[PDB]
Amino acid sequence: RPPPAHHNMFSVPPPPILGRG
Amino acid sequence: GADYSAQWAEYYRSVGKIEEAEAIEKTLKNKQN
Repeated sequence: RPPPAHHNMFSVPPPPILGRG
Repeated sequence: GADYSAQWAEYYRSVGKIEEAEAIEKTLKNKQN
């Protein structure tokens, strides 16, 4: 029921981290 | 078909949007081929 409301921004941006062990 | 929200959420879970990272996990459900 709750009608969403926001912009779009989530395709495939380059990754920030990469763990470590 | 795109189960990346896991490793993708791991980012938002420590890149500045954990709460939003929980939203990514929702993409994991993506099982519509």
